[PDB]
Amino acid sequence: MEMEKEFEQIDKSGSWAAIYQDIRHEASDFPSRVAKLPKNKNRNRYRDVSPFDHSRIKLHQEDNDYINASLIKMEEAQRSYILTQGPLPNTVGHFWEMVWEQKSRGVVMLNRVMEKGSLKCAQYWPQKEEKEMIFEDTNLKLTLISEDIKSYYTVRQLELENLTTQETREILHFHYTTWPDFGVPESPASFLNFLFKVRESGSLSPEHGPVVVHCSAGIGRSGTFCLADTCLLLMDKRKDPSSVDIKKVLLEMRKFRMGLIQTADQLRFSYLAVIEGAKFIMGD
Ligand SMILES: O=S1(=O)c2ccccc2[C@@H](O)CN1CCO
Repeated sequence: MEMEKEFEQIDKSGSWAAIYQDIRHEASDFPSRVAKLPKNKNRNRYRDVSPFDHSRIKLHQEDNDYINASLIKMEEAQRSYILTQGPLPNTVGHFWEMVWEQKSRGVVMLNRVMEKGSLKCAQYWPQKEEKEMIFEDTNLKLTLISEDIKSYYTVRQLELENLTTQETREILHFHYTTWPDFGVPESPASFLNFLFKVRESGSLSPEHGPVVVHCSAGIGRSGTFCLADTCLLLMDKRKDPSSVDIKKVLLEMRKFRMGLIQTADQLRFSYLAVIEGAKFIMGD
């Protein structure tokens, strides 16, 4: 059923809460035993948001391999994403270790460091060229190379150095800075513009490791970004775009990380983004 008609039918009937709860009911439940070990309590931002054991990213170290991060592997769409929490004061070195080990080209940040007057993630990248950051626990150096500030997002070029080998890589930081403190954006136009800037960079392409995507918990805004990208890609490669089922794509993605899309308003916003984005994909 053409999702644009499914959309008007749910909107006229005001059933968004009902659709959303049906997804919550059918979603996968897999063990997260590593996340709940007592040694890992200060590596989790939220007690109720954990990576499944089967899909968690492992750090390459014998001490403790744990980070709150999941690999979302979309077989047909041929896309992979790492979804993670906003880094904590004691996990900023783990965060950059993961970007290095997984060969990521891009980091996508969908939150501000402070929202609603509280800290939602650590200040984990340098704000000035001449003040680099050293992560002594993981042996990495991070330098700000350049910054491009736009009305709805900022793009940064960063240099990450493995201090053990003196290899360096360019990482691109895509920072969406205008998601409102409450609710979802009124129009998806600026979110789609941002998505298209990340795609244009190469950060989502198979020649690199998976893109790292985060917000505060790494399930709500982060879920909206990967759901929209995957649905638009499937509309492109398929003979019949109309066969793309957003609810089924979301349930597939929830096999790899719990809780993706946190509210009925985030579900409706995801539909709006895919419907408006398709008017490019289908040749405009
Ligand atoms: O490729 S999907 O994301 C996809 C695409 C279009 C319609 C439905 C679906 C779902 O089955 C989940 N997917 C993989 C498992 O089948």
